[PDB]
Amino acid sequence: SNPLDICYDVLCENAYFQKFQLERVNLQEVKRSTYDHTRKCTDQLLLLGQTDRAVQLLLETSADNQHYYCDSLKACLVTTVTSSGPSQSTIKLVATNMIANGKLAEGVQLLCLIDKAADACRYLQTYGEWNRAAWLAKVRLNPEECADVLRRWVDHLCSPQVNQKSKALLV
Amino acid sequence: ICYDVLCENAYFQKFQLERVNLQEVKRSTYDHTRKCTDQLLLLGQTDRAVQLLLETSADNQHYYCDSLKACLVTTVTSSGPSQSTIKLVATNMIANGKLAEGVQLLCLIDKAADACRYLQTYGEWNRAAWLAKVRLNPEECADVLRRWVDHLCSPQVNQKSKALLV
Repeated sequence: SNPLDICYDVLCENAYFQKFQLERVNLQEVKRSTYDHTRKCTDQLLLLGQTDRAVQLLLETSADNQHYYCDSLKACLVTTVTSSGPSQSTIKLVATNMIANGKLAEGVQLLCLIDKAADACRYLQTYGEWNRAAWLAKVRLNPEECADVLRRWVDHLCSPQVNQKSKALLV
Repeated sequence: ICYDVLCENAYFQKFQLERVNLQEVKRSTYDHTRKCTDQLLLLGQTDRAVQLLLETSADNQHYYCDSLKACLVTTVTSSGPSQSTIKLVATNMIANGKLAEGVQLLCLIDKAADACRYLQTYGEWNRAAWLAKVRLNPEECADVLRRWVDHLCSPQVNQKSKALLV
């Protein structure tokens, strides 16, 4: 296939980048130690598309932790929200409200979880987190919707307060 | 209405609906709102409970859980093949100490009878009888009421008159 080397990151193909992200998240999942790492691994897996191995990992919280109810509810919701056709307006409204109130990571995660990554990328770019939005657009999304996000990122990179024309040229 | 458990099912349901409406009219604090939401979700009025769930202030510590619960109540209204894991999770929560939270979920999904026996197993006879009177067709409530009559006939309860009435 002759793919570009991974030393260029966002300049590579979608599948080649996705394979490396899968390998990295597998490495992260292998060496979890405490509760402050399992949550982050679950959050990463919930945006990398792995839905089957995240529910099982969620159903492991101890009966004494204060977040057991939240994790159980999240696992059940993820199990039962696998349908994207009907009953998606209220979920989108809740995600938008959570994003507006300040909780951005949860709203973006939920939006990418249900049916939509482009809107989550747009909200991420609106709040100034361009790197995570670009990474999200590279991982998920068809090569027809990521083009607009990358063009917007290039236009942002051409601002006089950034002066990163070389990266814009590469993208 | 003089006899609580000796009346018809529709009459009892209408009276508890009238009671919960009056309890919802005069909400004052957040704990009363939580109790009213619990009662409405246990009674089956999910449509008016979702709206009442999406009213938590953006400063309370329970906003996230209440926002996640409102979507869950809306999405799992159907009972398909993806319900076994939900029942397993509810059974684990009940066996882990929290009974009301799991009984509520079991009633919400499709299973009033399972919640009724779990309530009877843990000694909540009055609440289980109320649950059986409110929901369930007049074919499974009979077994639940006979199981309560058997308890009422024990030599430790000595409430044989109430058992005769039931």
